[PDB]
Amino acid sequence: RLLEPVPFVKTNNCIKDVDADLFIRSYATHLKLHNKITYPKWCTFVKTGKGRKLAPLNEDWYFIRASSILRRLYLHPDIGVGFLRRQFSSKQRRGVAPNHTSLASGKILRSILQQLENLGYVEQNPKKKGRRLTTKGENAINNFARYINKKVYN
Amino acid sequence: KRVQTFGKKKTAVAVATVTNGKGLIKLNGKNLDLVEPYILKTKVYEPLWLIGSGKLKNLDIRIRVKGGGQTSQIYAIRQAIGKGIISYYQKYVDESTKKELKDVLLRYDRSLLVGDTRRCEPKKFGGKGARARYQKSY
Amino acid sequence: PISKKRKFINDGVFQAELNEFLARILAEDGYSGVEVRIRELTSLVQKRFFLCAMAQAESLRYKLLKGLAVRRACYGVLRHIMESGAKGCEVIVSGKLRAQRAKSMKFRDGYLISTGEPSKRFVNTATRSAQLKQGVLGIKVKIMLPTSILPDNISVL
Amino acid sequence: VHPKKYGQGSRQCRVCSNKHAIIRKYNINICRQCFRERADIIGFKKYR
Amino acid sequence: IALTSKNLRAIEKVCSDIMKGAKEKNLNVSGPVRLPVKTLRITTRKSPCGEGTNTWDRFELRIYKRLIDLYSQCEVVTQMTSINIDPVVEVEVIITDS
Amino acid sequence: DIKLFKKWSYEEINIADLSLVDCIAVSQKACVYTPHTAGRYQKKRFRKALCPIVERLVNSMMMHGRNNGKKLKAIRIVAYAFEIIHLMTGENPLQVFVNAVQKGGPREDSTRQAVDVSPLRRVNQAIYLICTGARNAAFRNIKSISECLAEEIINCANESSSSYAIKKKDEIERVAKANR
Amino acid sequence: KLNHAVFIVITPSAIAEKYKVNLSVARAVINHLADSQKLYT
RNA sequence: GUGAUGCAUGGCCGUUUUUAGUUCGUGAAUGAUUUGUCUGGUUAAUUCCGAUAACGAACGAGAUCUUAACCUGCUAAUUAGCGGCGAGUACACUGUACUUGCUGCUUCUUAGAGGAACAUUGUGUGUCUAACACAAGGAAGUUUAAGGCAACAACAGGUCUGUGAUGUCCUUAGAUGAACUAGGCUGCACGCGUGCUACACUGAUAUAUAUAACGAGUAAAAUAUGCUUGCAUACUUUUCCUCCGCCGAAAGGCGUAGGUAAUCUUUAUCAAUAUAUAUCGUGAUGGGGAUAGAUUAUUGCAAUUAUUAAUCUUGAACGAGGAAUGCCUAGUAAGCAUGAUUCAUCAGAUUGUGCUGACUACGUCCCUGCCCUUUGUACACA
Ligand SMILES: [Mg+2]
Ligand SMILES: [Mg+2]
Ligand SMILES: [Mg+2]
Ligand SMILES: [Mg+2]
Ligand SMILES: [Mg+2]
Ligand SMILES: [Mg+2]
Ligand SMILES: [Mg+2]
Ligand SMILES: [Mg+2]
Ligand SMILES: [Zn+2]
Repeated sequence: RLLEPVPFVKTNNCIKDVDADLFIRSYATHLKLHNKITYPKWCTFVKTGKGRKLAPLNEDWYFIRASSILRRLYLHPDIGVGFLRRQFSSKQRRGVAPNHTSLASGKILRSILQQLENLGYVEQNPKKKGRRLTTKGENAINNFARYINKKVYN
Repeated sequence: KRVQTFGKKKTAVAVATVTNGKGLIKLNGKNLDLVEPYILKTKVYEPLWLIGSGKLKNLDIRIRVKGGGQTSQIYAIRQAIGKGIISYYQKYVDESTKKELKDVLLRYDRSLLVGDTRRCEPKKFGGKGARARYQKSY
Repeated sequence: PISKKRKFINDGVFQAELNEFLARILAEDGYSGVEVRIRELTSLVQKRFFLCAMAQAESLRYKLLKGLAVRRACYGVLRHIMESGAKGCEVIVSGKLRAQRAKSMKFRDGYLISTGEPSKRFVNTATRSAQLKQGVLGIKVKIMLPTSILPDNISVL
Repeated sequence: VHPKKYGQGSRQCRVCSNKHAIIRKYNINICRQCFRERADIIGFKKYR
Repeated sequence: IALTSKNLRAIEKVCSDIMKGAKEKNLNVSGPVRLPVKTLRITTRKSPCGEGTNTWDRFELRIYKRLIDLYSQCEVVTQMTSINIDPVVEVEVIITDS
Repeated sequence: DIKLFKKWSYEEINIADLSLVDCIAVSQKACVYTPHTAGRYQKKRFRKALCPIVERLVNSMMMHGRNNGKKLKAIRIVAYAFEIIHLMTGENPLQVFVNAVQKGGPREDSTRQAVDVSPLRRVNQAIYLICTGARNAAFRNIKSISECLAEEIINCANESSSSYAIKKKDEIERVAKANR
Repeated sequence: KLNHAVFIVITPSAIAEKYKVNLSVARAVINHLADSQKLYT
C-alpha cells in the first residue's frame, strides 16, 4: 500500500522514520492485546471537544488518542495538557455564525497522561515544564516502530 | 564536506544541508518517505530522479523547513535540493558534471534552481482582498 | 517598570502636550523651540511631569487681531518671507472675512512643491485659527525652505 | 455617584474629554480624530 | 548596552560613534546588533464624520532597538557613552557580569 | 526515462492535428510527473501554450466556489479518472484525453454573424466543457465525480453525442452554420 | 425517486447501477469479494 | 450645553480625481478672451516626438518616500540560529533519531549600508522620431509588484454629536448644565442596503495526519490586628498575555510560573482549508441549525427584552435563486482561517496578516462613466 521504489535508504531506527497513522493503529492494537490501559467511566459517553457536537464512533478511540499523545511526546521536549488540547483542536461550526477554532476537551487527555505515568511511560520533569516521555517508554516506542517497519518490509 | 543552501516559495524557506555520507536525505528529523500527502511526493523526489539515485550515494542531505503551508513547503524543499546538489557539485566534485546536471534541470523545468518571486500582496481598505472591493447598491 | 512601546507613545504624547502648552502661553512670541519669566513655565512643566512657518502664522494671527486691511498684511508677510531667502511661499486665509458667506483667499509668491516626500521634507507648514468679529479667520501658511538638494534638478557642471 | 471605573463613560480622551472613539491601544487614550492631527508630533509617520 | 530610539539614521550614527570610542583601547566590543523593529501601527479612519468612502490610514511609529556588548569597568563605559548625545536616542547601560 | 504519474509515459502518445500540437505543448520541458506546477502561465499572452494539458484539466476541475482552491483534490480526481480509463475501456489515458481535446473545440462561433476560432481558445473551451459536463453529471446524482469525468472523457474520445460537452459543441457549430 | 434496497468489473457506482443498491451495501459487497474511492477487478 | 444653525465659519475629510490636469513671463492675435496647453504618432501620464504665432518657465505627472522582489556567499551576532564538543538513550554499519552541560561559522534568523534593469544585448514594427512587440540573458522586463504623497479650482457635499477651533440666537436652579434611578435606541403588516450560513457526495460525520504570517500582551483585591455584616489600622501579591499542575463532560475554576518582551504567553509552530483512513449514500438525508425549550458557568453594581459561553434536546426556510446589479487580470478571484481595533464581557463588522492558488483577457468603444477637438444652444441656480 505505502511501499514504492525510492532513490535512498531509510534508517528505520526511531519513530520519526515511520508512517504515522499506521503506527498509531499498531500501537492501539498492542494496547488492546495487553489490556495495559483502561477505559475509565465517562469515556464511553463523552465528546472529545466543543467543536465535535457528536461522539467519536471508533469504539477504541481512547487507545488511539493515547498512542497519538505518545508520538507527540516523543516529538517534543516537554509538552503540557494545554498544548495537547491545542494539537487535537478542530473547526467548530457555530451553525450560522462562521467557524472558530475549538480547543479540545482536556480532561480526557489529562486522564490518559495520568494513566501513562502510572504505567511508567511518561515523566513529569521538575526541571523545564510539563510531562515528557520517560526513557524506558521512549525505548519501547522505538522498538514498536522498528517492529512495524519490519512488518511493512515483509 | 558539507554545504548549506536554501529554497524559497512564498514564505517557506527549506534549508538543505548537503554533506558527505551514504545517501539518506531527510526533513527536520524524518525521512522523505513521509513528506505528507502521497500525491505531492513526486515534486520532492523529481530532482533526485533527474540526477540519478547512484549520484547521491556519496551525499547525505538534511533539510530544515520553517514557515508556509504544505504545497509551498514542498516546493521550497524541492528548490533547496536543486540548489543544494548543484552547489555541492560546483565546489567538491567536477565542473563538467555540475554543468550537465544544471542542463538536465533546465530541460525538466525552472523553479529547481531559480526561485518563485511571488508573495501575498497587501489587502487594501474598502474590500476583503488585494483588489476585491466591497459592494454598491446605489 | 514600563515597556518600550508604551514608553515611546507616552513620550510622544508628552511632547504634544508640551507643544500645546507653549502655543497656549506664547501668543506674543516667535515660537518653535521644544528643547528642555521662564521660571513659572519651568515650575508648570515640573508639576505636569514629576524662515519658520509657525512663527509667521503667529505673526499673521496677531496682525489680524490688531485689525489691518488683510490683503496688505499678507503681502507684507510674503515680502518678509522673500527677504528671509525662501524659494517659495503660500498663504491661505479662508473664513468669514468682510462678507458673511465663504471666501478663501490664496497668496503665493515663489513655487511651492505639493506632492512627494520632498514636500514633507522641504516645506514648513503651519495652521492657526484667529478668532475675530463674528467667528474665526483661518490661517494656513506654507513655506518652501532652501534645499539638502531637490530630486528634480540634474545639475551638469 | 455610580461606578465610573469600567465602561466607555469611565475614561475619556486625554485631549478633549470625549467618551467616543478613543484610541485605547498602547495607553494613548486620544479620540481618533485628535490623534490624526497630532500623529506628526507623537511620531506616527504614514509610510504604507 | 541597549540603545532604544525612534530615528534610524541618528541611531546608526550613535552606534558608529560608540564603536569608534571602543576601538581606542581595552574594549572587547561585540558588533552592533539591531533588533526586530516592533512597529506600532495605528489604523485610524480618516474624516471626523462618517462621510466619504471610509479611507483609513496606517500610521507606523517604527521603533529601532539596538544592542551592543562589552567586558569592562563602569567608569570607562560611562566615559565611552559620553559622546555628548541628545534627547532623541534613549541609552541604557547594563553593568552585569552575567 | 521521462514519465507522468509514474505510469503513463506519453512517449507513446500521438496527435495528428498540427494546430492542436502548436497550441498544447506536451513536450520535452512540459514533461511532468504530477500536474501541480506553480508555473507563471498567465504573465504573458501565449505562455498558457507552454502549460501541460493535465495541469489545465486539473485547473478546470478546480472550479465552483465552495470547491475553489482545492488543487490537490482536483489532481486526485484526475488521477482516478486516468486509472479508470486505463482499466475499463483499456487505452493509454493520455491518448484518450488528447482525442477528447481534438474533438472538443467548436471550430466556428457566432458574434454580433459567423467567425472562426483560434486553436488555443478552442482547446480551452474543450477543457472547460468537459469539466463542466462532469460537474453537472456529479451534482445531486450519487455516481461520483471521477467516474463521471472518466465517462465524459471516453465519450469525447469516441465522438458520440450522449455526453454534454460534445452536444454543446454541436449546437455551437449549428448556430455558426445558421449565421453563415 | 429511487428507494434503493439493503436486504437481498468492480466499482461501487457500477454496483449501484446494476442491482439497485445503497453504496454502503456496494462497499460491503466489494469487501466480501476481496475476502475513499474504489477500483477493483 | 452630544442645545439651534455646517446656508455664519475654522480645521480636517471626502468626492470631482488618481484622471492628467492647472498656471505664469514675454510675444502674437476694441473686448470677454485665445494662443502657448496642437492635425498626427506615442505614453500609465499637457509622457515625449513631430508640426507650429510662439518661445520659455513653474505646480501637477515623473522623480522622491515606504515596503515586498534577488545579491554582496563584504558589515554585525543577542533575547536568532548553525555548527563545535562533552554527556548519554535507542538502533544501524565496520552513522542516524533524541535530550541535559559547556562555548570557529552568519547559508537560513534579524537589519543597517551598498549593489542590481537601462528596454541592456538580439530581432521586428514605427515619420525607421518619440516609442512599442518578440526573443535571449537574468532574481526580475506591464515606471519589477504594491502602496503612500497629492496641483489648480470648486461642491452652498459632510462634520459646531471630536474638540475649551467658533459666531450669533436660545437655555441658566420647576437648567436644553452636571449627577442618580429605572426604561428606550435592539420595539415590527412591510420596502431597500452590507454581510454571515446554507442548499450536499470535489460533501457532512468522526478519528489520524500535515503545516502559517502579521501580531498583541501589567483608583481595585488579599491577609492579619482592633472594635461595633460595617468601619479603622497594618501589610502585600494580584488589575493584561497565559505556560504549567490539579479539579471540571463541557464551559470554566483553583493553585502557582515566566513575561514590562527576538528571552515568557509562543512561534523548528497559535489556525483552518489541506491530506489519509473509517461511517454515511442521494433520501429536506446524519445536508441545513433557524426558532424554540429547559441548566452550568464567566464577565459585571446589575444579564429579564434571554451579554457571551457551554451541555442536552427542537430539525423551520433552503434542491443553485426572478427583474436587476456588484467585484475582479497573478500569488490576484474564490475558498480557508487567523492577529489586531472596539473590549469589564461579546464578531457574523472593520482592519491587517497569512494558507490552499482557478477561469479568462492581454483588447475594444457596444453599453456605462469621465476626458478631448469640432458643432449647436434662448442654459450660466448651467
Ligand atoms: Mg512634482
Ligand atoms: Mg458644507
Ligand atoms: Mg489655453
Ligand atoms: Mg508622483
Ligand atoms: Mg443604533
Ligand atoms: Mg463595526
Ligand atoms: Mg456599473
Ligand atoms: Mg441667463
Ligand atoms: Zn478629543
